[PDB]
Amino acid sequence: KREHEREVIQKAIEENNNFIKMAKEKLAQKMESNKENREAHLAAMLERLQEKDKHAEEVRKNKELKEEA
Amino acid sequence: MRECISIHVGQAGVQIGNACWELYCLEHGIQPDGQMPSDKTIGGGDDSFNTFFSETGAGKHVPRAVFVDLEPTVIDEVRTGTYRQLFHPEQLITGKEDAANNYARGHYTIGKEIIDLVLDRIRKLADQCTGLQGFLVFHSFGGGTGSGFTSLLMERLSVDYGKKSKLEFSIYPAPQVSTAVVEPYNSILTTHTTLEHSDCAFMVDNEAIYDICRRNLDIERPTYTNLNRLISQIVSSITASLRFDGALNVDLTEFQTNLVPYPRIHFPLATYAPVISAEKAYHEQLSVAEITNACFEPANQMVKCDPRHGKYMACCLLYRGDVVPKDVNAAIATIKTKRSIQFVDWCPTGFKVGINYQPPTVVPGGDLAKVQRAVCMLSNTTAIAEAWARLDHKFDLMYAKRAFVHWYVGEGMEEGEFSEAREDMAALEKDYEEVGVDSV
Amino acid sequence: REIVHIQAGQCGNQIGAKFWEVISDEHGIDPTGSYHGDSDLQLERINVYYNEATGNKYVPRAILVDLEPGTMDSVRSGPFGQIFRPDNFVFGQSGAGNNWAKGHYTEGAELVDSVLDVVRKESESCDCLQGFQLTHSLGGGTGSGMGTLLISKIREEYPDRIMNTFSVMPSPKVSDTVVEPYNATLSVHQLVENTDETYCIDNEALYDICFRTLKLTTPTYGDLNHLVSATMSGVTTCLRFPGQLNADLRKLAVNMVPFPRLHFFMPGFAPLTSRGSQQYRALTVPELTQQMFDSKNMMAACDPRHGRYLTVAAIFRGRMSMKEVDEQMLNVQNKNSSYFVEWIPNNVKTAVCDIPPRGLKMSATFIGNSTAIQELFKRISEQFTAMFRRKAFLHWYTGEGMDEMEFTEAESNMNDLVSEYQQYQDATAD
Ligand SMILES: C/C(=C\c1csc(C)n1)[C@@H]1C[C@@H]2O[C@]2(C)CCC[C@H](C)[C@H](O)[C@@H](C)C(=O)C(C)(C)[C@@H](O)CC(=O)N1
Ligand SMILES: Nc1nc2c(ncn2[C@@H]2O[C@H](COP(=O)(O)OP(=O)(O)OP(=O)(O)O)[C@@H](O)[C@H]2O)c(=O)[nH]1
Ligand SMILES: Nc1nc2c(ncn2[C@@H]2O[C@H](COP(=O)(O)OP(=O)(O)O)[C@@H](O)[C@H]2O)c(=O)[nH]1
Ligand SMILES: [Ca+2]
Ligand SMILES: [Mg+2]
Ligand SMILES: [Mg+2]
Repeated sequence: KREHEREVIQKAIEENNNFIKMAKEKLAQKMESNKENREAHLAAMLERLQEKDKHAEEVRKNKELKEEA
Repeated sequence: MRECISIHVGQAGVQIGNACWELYCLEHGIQPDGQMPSDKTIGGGDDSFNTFFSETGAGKHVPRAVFVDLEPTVIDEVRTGTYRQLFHPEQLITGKEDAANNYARGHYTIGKEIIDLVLDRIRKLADQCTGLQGFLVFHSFGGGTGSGFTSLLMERLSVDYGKKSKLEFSIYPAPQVSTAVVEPYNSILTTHTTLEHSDCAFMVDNEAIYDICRRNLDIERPTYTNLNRLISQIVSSITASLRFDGALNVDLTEFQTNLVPYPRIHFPLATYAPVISAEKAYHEQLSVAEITNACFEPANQMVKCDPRHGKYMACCLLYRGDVVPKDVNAAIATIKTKRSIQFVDWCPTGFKVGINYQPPTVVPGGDLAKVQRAVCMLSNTTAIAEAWARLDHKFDLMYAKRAFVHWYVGEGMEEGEFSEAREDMAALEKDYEEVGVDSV
Repeated sequence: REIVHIQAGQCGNQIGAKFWEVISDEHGIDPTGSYHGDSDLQLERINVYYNEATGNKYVPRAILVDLEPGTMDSVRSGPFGQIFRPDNFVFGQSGAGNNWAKGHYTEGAELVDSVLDVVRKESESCDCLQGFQLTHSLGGGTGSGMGTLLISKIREEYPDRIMNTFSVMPSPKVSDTVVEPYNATLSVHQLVENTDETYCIDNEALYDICFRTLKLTTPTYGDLNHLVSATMSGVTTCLRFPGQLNADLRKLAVNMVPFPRLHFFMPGFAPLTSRGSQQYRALTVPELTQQMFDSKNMMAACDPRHGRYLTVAAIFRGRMSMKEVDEQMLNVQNKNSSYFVEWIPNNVKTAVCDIPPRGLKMSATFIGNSTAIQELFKRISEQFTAMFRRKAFLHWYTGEGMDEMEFTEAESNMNDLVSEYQQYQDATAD
């Protein structure tokens, strides 16, 4: 019976620890997944804007090659 | 004497906290500067009110509370208002930029910037406790901070305090005072992510409170100040077993044993009586039987739903004031011979009763009459699942078109968290169904 | 907290100047920057639009831009012309010639960095920048072309802030210039991609109000702009006074924009009465309410009963019964249920501010995201393709380096916007 009492309390300790551990891990994976998603969204916005800039420089040198006539 | 720490999150959490702590001060004879003349033990003590107030050597009684908001303007009014001397400046924590009614910003984008500081300040409160019992978390379902930041905080508290108890007071949205179309989204997200980190959650339906102010107090268009004074009376009835002692007093944890039959079934319906104006209470003594009977009228509930059409799993009555057990027992015997109280078959049907003798207080210039006796009933009924169904339906209408979902995805969230949270809510609704089926 | 305001081109600068006059009177700021007001609510949120300079002086956080010096010297000579920060005038001189490509690609591209230098100075000084509002027209060349270029550049430098515009839509009834459909379509092509919220100030609707309801046979730009300024005051009350609903640009966007491209708003104002009817008509809550929802009080030339509302904000101002506002707003939704989409519950929000605009005891401002806004874009698209079909005047634009393909792409983007408004108008909850 003493051995069973020891097993009950160590089971309680182990379940509380596994709950703390799984909460910690799933929080950290959620935070990292979310930081990556947000940074990818911003980076795509920026890449679209920078392609707008490249098209603007293309348009200006197009003007300067047709003012060469 | 086991300390309780209160955490007030976002505008609704903070403003309800204002009303609660003002009320507690009045109930304990604590002045706006924190002095309490009746406390003869200076700088410390083991009295019932010390579960909620610590003491400085200078005689100040300080709420065991943290106020947290992602923008400064609501907490600034605490920093500068009547009770500004009550709180140490480090208990009042503000960012600069709020969550814009967006759970994703509350839990990730803005919340991640302030969570370590918040937990640090909570830690400072916990370290002053000799036997911390747990936390009380106040927040709205609908705001970006109240939903997202609270979920973040609840996860982090589970990590740092193990399975130390966490109770919630949760403000459920009403169209009469709501501020955002996306409140159903934020509500389902926060309920899904908090469900396993919460031991017991008292939902307060803003529409129930609004209708009670209109009908019982004849306030034609209630403000947050009206709603919050009534809410604080109910919160006070629930915490009064922690803050006072007495012979017939029964601790909140003892009610909790009866109120939560399975970890997910942890949402008690609160019903409070009497709510009555000064003009109508005049020369109208309301007896134990009258206020008890009022507990079973659905217009007095803090959540709109119909317990007549579900099953009970527990019924608790928290009396305060001039009340003795013989009168309670007589009123209960009357109610049982006349009301629609059907329990599930796996549950005993006795009502559990607590009586605190200190009578209810009112805030100066409020709308409630000062009464001699009050009661808050806490019941566990399948009917509370109606509140989920309504919210789930609003969620479904918008989510079918992905309306507004780009605001969450832009902050880093994925559609999979939406559907995961919504499936958790569908399983919660089914759980409430299953507990009501008869045993085979 | 802080908004940075930009006004570009002639229209942009004239309606911007009237905006600053109106809200400065509302907040008790005089033309020298000094506060002489009666209510503390005038100063509670004053830093949203104003900087506090030495001497308890309030300076509009406003940036004045044009490729011509004309209008801006008119601004400086105006009644509040002294209020603006002199370093915040950024004018060129070559001009734009009602040519979007000049404003966007060449001449305005030459002035843009100088404008960006003032925006950074203003933004670096903010405790917590909300974002930006731009006033401009879509029919000229500076406001449309350079205004949309500046939006793109600001977004590159402040991608996590809100971008808001007050965009004046062109009408043949008010202006003769024949390339306006080109400029407007290229502008819209930019706005769809790069703003978070756009108020469509439609000159067609402004004219029709002035002429039909107010009975001005010859409406001035001055009379159009009194409409515009009363509206702009209304739709920024929630940013400028203490309040619960839409109190900043991000929260407004989160309430108003269910899909990121459908961010073009139809504003409305009440009351609008002819001199004749102003003696008869009573100013009650039920009648403010019914006007606010009427096709004739819309600053955009669309019939709401020809589409459905995705979202709505209504702002009442003045001393009135909030119970009565609540009842009338419920009554409008009940009686007009079919015109609000059923798959967005509770999509009409109501705010009430105590402080009425100047000269009224009570007013009402309406902001609608309605699929009936397609009527506006359709009208521009028509006028565009009637010209583009014949390649008329294309040489002003090819002359600056653009290809036909950009015109095709702008036309197709605008047609796509119209299709999407139609898709959500046809959507059902089941
Ligand atoms: C007084 C009023 C409504 C009212 C008060 S009580 C009642 C039954 N109605 C509004 C004020 C409101 O500021 C607007 C938004 C500006 C109006 C200015 C317009 C643009 C023209 O430039 C102007 C020459 C008008 O046409 C008059 C007839 C004088 C004007 O009065 C019309 C009006 O509708 N004005
Ligand atoms: N009962 C009550 N409800 C409130 C109060 N303040 C806000 N609410 C409700 O709370 C919801 C909106 O959430 P808030 O608490 O204001 O938002 P928040 O947590 O501050 O989050 P963000 O402002 O988005 O950062 C709506 O349902 C409001 O009606 C209050 O003082 N009392
Ligand atoms: N409502 C209004 N519209 C204007 C005003 N000034 C110009 N517009 C309109 O703006 C368009 C011309 O653009 P404009 O601003 O003058 O050209 P820009 O200086 O190159 O930006 C035309 O459709 C005009 O009718 C004004 O003060 N009020
Ligand atoms: Ca003591
Ligand atoms: Mg808030
Ligand atoms: Mg012009």
